[PDB]
Amino acid sequence: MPYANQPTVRITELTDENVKFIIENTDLAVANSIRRVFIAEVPIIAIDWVQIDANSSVLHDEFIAHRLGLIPLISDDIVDKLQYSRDCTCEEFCPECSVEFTLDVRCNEDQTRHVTSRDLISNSPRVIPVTSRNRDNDPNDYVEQDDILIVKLRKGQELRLRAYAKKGFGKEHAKWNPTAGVAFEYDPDNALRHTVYPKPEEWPKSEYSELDEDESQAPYDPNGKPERFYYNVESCGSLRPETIVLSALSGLKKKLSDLQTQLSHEIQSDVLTIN
Amino acid sequence: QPMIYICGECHTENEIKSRDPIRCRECGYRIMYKKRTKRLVVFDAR
Amino acid sequence: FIGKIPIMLRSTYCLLNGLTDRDLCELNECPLDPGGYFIINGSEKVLIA
Amino acid sequence: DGLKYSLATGNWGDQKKAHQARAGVSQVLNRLTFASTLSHLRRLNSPIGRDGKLAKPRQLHNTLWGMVCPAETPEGHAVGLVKNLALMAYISVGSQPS
Amino acid sequence: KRHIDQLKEREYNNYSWQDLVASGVVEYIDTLEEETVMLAMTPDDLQEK
Amino acid sequence: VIFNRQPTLHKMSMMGHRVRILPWSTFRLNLSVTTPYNADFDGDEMNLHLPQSLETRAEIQELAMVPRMIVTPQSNRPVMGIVQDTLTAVRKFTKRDVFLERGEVMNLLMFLSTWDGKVPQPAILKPRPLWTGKQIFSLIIPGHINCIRTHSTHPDDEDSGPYKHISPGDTKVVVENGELIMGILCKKSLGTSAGSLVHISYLEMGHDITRLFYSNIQTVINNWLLIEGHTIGIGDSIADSKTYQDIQNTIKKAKQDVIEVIEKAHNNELEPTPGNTLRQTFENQVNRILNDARDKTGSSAQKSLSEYNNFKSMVVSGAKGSKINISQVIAVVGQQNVEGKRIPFGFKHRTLPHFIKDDYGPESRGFVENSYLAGLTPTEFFFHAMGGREGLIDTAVKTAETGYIQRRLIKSMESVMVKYDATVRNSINQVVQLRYGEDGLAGESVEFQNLATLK
Amino acid sequence: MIIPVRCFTCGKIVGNKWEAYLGLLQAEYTEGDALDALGLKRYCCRRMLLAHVDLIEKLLNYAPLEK
Amino acid sequence: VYITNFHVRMDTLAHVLYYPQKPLVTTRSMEYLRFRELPAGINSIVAIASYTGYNQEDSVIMNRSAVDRGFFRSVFYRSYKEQESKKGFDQEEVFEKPTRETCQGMRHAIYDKLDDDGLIAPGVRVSGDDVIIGKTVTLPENEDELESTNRRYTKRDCSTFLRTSETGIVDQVMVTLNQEGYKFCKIRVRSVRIPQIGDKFASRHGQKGTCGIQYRQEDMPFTCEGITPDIIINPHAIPSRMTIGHLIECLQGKVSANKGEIGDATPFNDAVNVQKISNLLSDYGYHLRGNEVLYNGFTGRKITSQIFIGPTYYQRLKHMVDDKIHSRARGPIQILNRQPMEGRSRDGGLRFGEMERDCQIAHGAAQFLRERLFEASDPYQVHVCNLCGIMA
Amino acid sequence: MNAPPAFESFLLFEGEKKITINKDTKVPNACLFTINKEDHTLGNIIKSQLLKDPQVLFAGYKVPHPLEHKIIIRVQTTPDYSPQEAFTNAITDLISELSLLEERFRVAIKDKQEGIE
Amino acid sequence: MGKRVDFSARTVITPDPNLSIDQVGVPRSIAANMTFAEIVTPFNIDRLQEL
Amino acid sequence: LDALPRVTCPNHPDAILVEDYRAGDMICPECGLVVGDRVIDVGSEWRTFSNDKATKDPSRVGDSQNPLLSDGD
Ligand SMILES: [Mg+2]
Ligand SMILES: [Mg+2]
Ligand SMILES: [Zn+2]
Ligand SMILES: [Zn+2]
Ligand SMILES: [Zn+2]
Ligand SMILES: [Zn+2]
Ligand SMILES: [Zn+2]
Repeated sequence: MPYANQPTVRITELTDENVKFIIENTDLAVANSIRRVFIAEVPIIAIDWVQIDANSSVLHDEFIAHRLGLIPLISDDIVDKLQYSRDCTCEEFCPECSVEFTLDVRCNEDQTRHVTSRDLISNSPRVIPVTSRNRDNDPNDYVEQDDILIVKLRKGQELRLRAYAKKGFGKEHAKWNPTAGVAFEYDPDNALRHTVYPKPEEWPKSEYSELDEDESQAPYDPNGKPERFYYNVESCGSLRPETIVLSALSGLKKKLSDLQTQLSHEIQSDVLTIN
Repeated sequence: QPMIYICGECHTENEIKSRDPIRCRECGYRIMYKKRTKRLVVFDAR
Repeated sequence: FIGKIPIMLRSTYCLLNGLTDRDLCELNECPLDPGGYFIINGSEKVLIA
Repeated sequence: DGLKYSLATGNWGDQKKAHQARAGVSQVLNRLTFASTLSHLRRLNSPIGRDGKLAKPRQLHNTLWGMVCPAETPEGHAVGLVKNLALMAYISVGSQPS
Repeated sequence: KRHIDQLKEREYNNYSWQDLVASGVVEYIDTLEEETVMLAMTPDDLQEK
Repeated sequence: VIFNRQPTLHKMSMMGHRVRILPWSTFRLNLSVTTPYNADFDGDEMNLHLPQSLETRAEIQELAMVPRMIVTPQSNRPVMGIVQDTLTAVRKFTKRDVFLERGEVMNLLMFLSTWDGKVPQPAILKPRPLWTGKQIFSLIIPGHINCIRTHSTHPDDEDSGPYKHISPGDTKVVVENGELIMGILCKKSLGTSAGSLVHISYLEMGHDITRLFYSNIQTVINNWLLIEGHTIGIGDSIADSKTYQDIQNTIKKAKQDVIEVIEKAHNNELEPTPGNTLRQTFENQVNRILNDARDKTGSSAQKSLSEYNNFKSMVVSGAKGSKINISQVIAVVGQQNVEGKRIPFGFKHRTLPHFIKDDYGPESRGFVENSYLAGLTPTEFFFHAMGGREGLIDTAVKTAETGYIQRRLIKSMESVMVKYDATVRNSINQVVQLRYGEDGLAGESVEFQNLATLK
Repeated sequence: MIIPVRCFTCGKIVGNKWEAYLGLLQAEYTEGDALDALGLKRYCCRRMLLAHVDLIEKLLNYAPLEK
Repeated sequence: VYITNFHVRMDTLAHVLYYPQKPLVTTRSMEYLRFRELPAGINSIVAIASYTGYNQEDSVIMNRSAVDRGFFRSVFYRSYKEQESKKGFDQEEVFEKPTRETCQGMRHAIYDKLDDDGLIAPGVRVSGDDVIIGKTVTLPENEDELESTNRRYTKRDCSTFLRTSETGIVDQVMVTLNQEGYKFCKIRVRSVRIPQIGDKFASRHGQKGTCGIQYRQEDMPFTCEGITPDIIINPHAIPSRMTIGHLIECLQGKVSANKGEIGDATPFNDAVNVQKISNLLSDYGYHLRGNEVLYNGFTGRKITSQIFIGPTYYQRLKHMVDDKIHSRARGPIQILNRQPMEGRSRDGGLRFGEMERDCQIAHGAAQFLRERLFEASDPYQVHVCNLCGIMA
Repeated sequence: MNAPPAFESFLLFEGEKKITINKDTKVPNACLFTINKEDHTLGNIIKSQLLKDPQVLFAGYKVPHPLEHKIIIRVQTTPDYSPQEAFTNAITDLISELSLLEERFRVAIKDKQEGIE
Repeated sequence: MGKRVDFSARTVITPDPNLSIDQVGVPRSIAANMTFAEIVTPFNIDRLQEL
Repeated sequence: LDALPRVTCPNHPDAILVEDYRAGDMICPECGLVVGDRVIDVGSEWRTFSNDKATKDPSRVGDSQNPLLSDGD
């Protein structure tokens, strides 16, 4: 339609972790809905079935199962071709809808052993390993760098289990969050008066509020509308930041186009003559 | 079929699998602790 | 022998008073546990002043 | 068996007759957190009538200062009757005056 | 101050609360005696006085 | 189903509800029904009983169903009104500085049930359409009920301000033909008041339309509150330097004045007050000074509050809390007492060993110079803990005694009832009254009225 | 009982930063600087680690990991 | 966590948190309690804000994604114990596999979960439909002459099964002999209680309250990093209750979590706590009294009032909703008077005493009154003689 | 265990339609859409695209209850243009802006940034 | 005069802003356990047959 | 009515009569079959002494006496 503006983007900054950008000339409802997709709708792989062969550790089993689900997983190369479990024709699991992990550790040593993310092995090809320590010429590598201490073991304890990771999205459980956090900010100088400051001098100025380097603090304009939203998406590490954004928009496109097909389905099946 | 029955501290099977009185051979303790089932269960990482 | 007196936990007459922190952990007993309550028939019982 | 019995039930003495007022003196040690236990062992009880008494042994006498807890008493029917010993307070074991 | 220096040293050197009482700087006072003392809240008040 | 709780203290404690099945395991119930059941969702559980025939279901639907239980025959007023956040949110929404743009008005219109279908013309046409808060509240009022006043808000100048020509002052609330003309709504307009909007609605529209009115006010005002927001932090608990100076100075003057009265008393020349011993004259006088001291600084702190104090916004709607709380948090807590007198001498002639023997000064015998915000000093804390007991103990006793007084009373009167010739008679058929209540009227249909002829 | 994978409030993974932290404190008495080097910017992620108590260490010390 | 060695303890009932934290704002007195060693709650990010009203009056909106990431999760253990009593002259109890062919019991619940010794083994999941121990009581023996044999003749059943914890897993099973010299067992069941609507929580200032709803991270209101609150407590809990201390603690906590050193909160000093804290928090970079600009999750718009947010140590309590629910259609009837059971533990029915009766009277709903007090607890038909009123 | 399975928050049921349209009984050229298993994310944005259009007289949405996954969208148009076509255009236009946003973001990434992969 | 009744239930209450003044949310498990006796009429018969 | 030992199924002789404790009912699997005047065993039922002082048990209308050592109480 003629009244659609088609927005604008600017990437301010990009790292292996963060992606920080500005969206301009669009609606808040778009900005807010797109921020919500970054959390909930972007799909990923995380452990979903844990089968415990032997567990002599001082942590109870369901605790091991909890810590273990929550650990992060690379998915970028494979999260797309993977299908959803319920949709897949197979009974239980298969190579085509899930990937398998195996963990086997025993404390035969006199010193306390730690159980870590590297000790967890993918029966699936090393296309989808755990996040830490793989093709890592990584300056983030410090001391142990176990990514997670699944448990500690004293001389005699042992741990054997199987796990099946599956594709799903954050609306269903928090283990599937593809974000470390999501900053969102709009109209930093409070031109539009969406908040009303009592004694405005008592508030600090963000890094976006510099435009009024002065201390005049918030010049008013009532003919304005919300424009130019600032973002900073931050990667949990399990999916690189730009891929989070591109997959979010596509998923949102997929969800919208589908609602259009059902709305079409109303005009095709049960001919739209009710109203 | 055996009913195992690991004992306290000795860390070995008691092995008792019948009506005879409970007491771990070699080890002086008389508390038992029936061993884990080999039967598979499952746990969701949700 | 005339009878059996219930000892109160970790008092001067209950063997736990002499052992050290590593030993007490060895006996599966908590080091921070305060004692000063009797144990009767499996139940831990405290007398109210 | 006699000490075994009295201390377990919480009764007191002859059972056949003596048990009218000095009832509830032993209790199972509550263990819900670490604090319940420390607080339980350091509890003290004033005996009282029961079911309807209103007077002055329920309010917080000045002399409890440094002795019994200001605020720390059951929110229930026995408010101010079962008290808890302050943090530093102590108790004499007593000995011969000779 | 010397008593405090002993309490910090107590981390390896032999010392006790009982020593502190034997110095006669601290006492035990029951509720009946507490009726007749003139007890002051803080060193601050007792000095500033 | 019939829903109940214990202790069932009056007929409105057990009322009919229609069930609606949901996920998770607690009975979820409407927030407004909180005050008739005296419920708090701090872990109070309630009880439900199901009827097993059409016959009892009919009887429940007609007699004990909740919407019919609005105006209690105990004192012909609403048993239930708009409470807590919504009540605070209504005050804040009705202030005539509140303006809404097309987008938000439509959403509020959307949450309303019995909406007419026609969208009202915004009170401001240019430069851009805006609807005032009163205007959108005015869609919520059912049919066309009418009431002046029914505010008695703090506002204005009681007794002589409305006569000061009626510079509309906006304070007083006026509604006409089902439209809110002016004013701000509060607990006196919306609450369990004798003349609240809610009481008039029950009478004019009928109980079903009044229930839709409760739902409407809450979903819509509540939805707004969500965008507007509300809170309370340390910013709603401090005042300026100058007020803080004025409070200390008022207290320093009053303490010197107490020392002055103690100096007069020890001279033996005070001259006692009628019917009292000289200590009583003295005690009555210091008590007058400390109370006057609390009230003076209390009136200073309420003045010193800014418009934006959320704490003042909760107090003014009458939602929760009051003027004295502001006094205690901002100003000075004041004389504590126990059994209606200042803290007794526990030890020999003293409250605590921290004082001198016989020291009638304010602090030494139980005056708290501090506010909850600055924190209490150690003695004040223990004299405050003493003031804390009298209330906890009072609670435990009153519950036992009143439970007994009520049971005995019901047990007497139970068999009395109005017969079909309308004389009121008990079980052995003796006449109690020739007409019930001496006029034969119902208690839930009466109202307060003024008799013109006593002019 | 051992530091949780991912901070409650937001999600930033945090168990990985525990072993690193005990090393930094041993090196320096700078809790401010220690938390900073680990990258725990915002304080929700910071309370997580700053307020943790590693009970596991005392717990492991019992001889019977065998029952 | 209530003592270190709990794992080797068959305490008849216990609750432990997954992740305890020591408090950010602490009293010096706490060092000598060792409350650092074994704490009882978590440092929540709390907002004292009004929001969607699911937090009105002593409830709270709690963050669901945080409970997913294990916020306040706990484990629950119940140890059931059973004894093999010899019980005198001619009877005996026996631990064994009950069969409907050989014993007098046949209760509807399933016996298959049991092992062949009558007692389950650790790891098998159990529920209110399961039997944990197969005890049987040999009784008559044969004291009914002549072939009144058929089947199930030798022994009655009385084995023990789950009423309460109507789901979980078996943690541990222990077989021993107690002081009588009888065979004795304790078997322990583990369950995991996720914080849900109806769990009672309380902060440290005496403000207890139930969890009124939970919203997922997407819906909470947010700010900066978007550090969405793990709880929203209603503003109305403060004013009439003047729990100002609760409000200072977030503020002290904000400085302590940020500066990185555990804060002091000991009751009596000259640390000018309101001012000195407000000045420090601002030097770091916030509104000096803690307010932050919040946005709502539903539409992303800013919330016009700034909202007081920051951490507070909170407590999850032992009062959890799934143990407290209850209901009854028709049940066990006690043949003392043959009206419904009072032991709720054994599927009871709630009381309808004199005061509830008195209200039905006060409504004037007589038909419902006869129903509750008769047909729906206790109806009976008797024949009486018309000449004289004796039921003989 | 009276808690619902988490998938049910978003998974469509086989006995329910994705969208339903009902006519208003009060005023003409109004319509009521029911969207099942879809929260504020879809609803808030479709409300805004409808408000953007100059021929829409009224547009709004309401999610009746938190516990029940469902939203309703009511729309009212001028006595000439049908509400269904406005809804069709509102998504299609929204599809167009988001596609252009995805295009512009991707090309923006195509800037000589060296950590794109 | 103070009898134990059948068809009784008890849980915690929590607030709910969406109910009407006289609605009550009832846990699904409690709703499944407690029953009402409808009598079959030649109108609802098809509906009750489904149940 | 003396002919029972748990049998009264109208259409067919009994094979089994399961006890559904929770419903307070007696069920007959191969048909539909309630028949019950339910008692979950009067010994659990009278046991309504609980929250009230139980250490002393004012409800104890039934002493144990331990008869299986003796005979004549
Ligand atoms: Mg209450
Ligand atoms: Mg209330
Ligand atoms: Zn598959
Ligand atoms: Zn052994
Ligand atoms: Zn975080
Ligand atoms: Zn006769
Ligand atoms: Zn049959």
